[PDB]
Amino acid sequence: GAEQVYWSLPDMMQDPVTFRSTRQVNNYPVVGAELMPVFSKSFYNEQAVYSQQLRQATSLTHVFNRFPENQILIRPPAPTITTVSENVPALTDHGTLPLRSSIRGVQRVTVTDARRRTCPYVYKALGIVAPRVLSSR
Amino acid sequence: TEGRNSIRYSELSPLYDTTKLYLVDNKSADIASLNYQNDHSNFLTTVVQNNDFTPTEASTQTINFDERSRWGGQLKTIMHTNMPNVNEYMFS
Amino acid sequence: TEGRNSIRYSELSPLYDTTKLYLVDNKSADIASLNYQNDHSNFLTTVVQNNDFTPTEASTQTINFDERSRWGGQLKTIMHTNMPNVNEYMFS
Repeated sequence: GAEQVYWSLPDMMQDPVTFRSTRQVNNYPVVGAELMPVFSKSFYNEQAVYSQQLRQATSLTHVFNRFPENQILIRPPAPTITTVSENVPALTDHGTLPLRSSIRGVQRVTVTDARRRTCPYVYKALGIVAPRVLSSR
Repeated sequence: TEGRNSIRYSELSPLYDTTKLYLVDNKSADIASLNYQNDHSNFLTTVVQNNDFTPTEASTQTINFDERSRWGGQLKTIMHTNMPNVNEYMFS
Repeated sequence: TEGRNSIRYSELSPLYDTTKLYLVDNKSADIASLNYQNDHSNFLTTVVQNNDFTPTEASTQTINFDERSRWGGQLKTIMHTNMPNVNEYMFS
């Protein structure tokens, strides 16, 4: 499952349309969306039966494959391609949004899930904002 | 450029000349109410993020952008699929 | 008279030249937070009716009426008391 992730920043940017200005933790108007940085990768061992015949001789007496004589209850063979997940860094650009007039010294950041709860597996977060001029007043 | 670039929802504050609009499908309210017969390729979703309104009664508000100006906004998509090699759908 | 009669809260829509402000004491949030030592004759209450804010963090928003106009509004009170005939408080 590839789930989305929401960036929130409720002291610098203004609120997007149809969002209520609140300070409850699990609402926090969203400033951008991404994808969770967990990919997949294939490896092609290509043997998968000799490498299963020999693996349960030097590493595994009978802990898996408890019934090594019944044909239905035997251990399933491994595929000729194997797939393992991996974690990569993510570099993203979210475009422009209008920001407030006066910016306080301390700032909040928040990175949530699709069901509005903080993901505990985030190790590094980092942002850069570069203001420009839009229409006059 | 000033004056004619407001974005009124109906009752909140008016924005000015940049917002974002999220077309997600993982809302927990649309699963029980709107989308019941269809799948991820032909779904039906909401734009208002207000949660004072069930999506049957949120199909009435209009996010009317300002007139006397031509609008238009760019599009970014993210799709993710998983089809087998040999299957019946693509005559293989 | 037009123009200079708006009533901005901070982020809602601006009203025009008539509202009402309720000074009640029977809110269930003020009992646990603000009023803890005092009674019905000297209490301390809120005006914002938003309930996205606990009243410790709702003591910051300002309902600023429009300047370049002198404002002023009438007052209506309702009080209800129960004192005995003979008591110690009034030297009887």
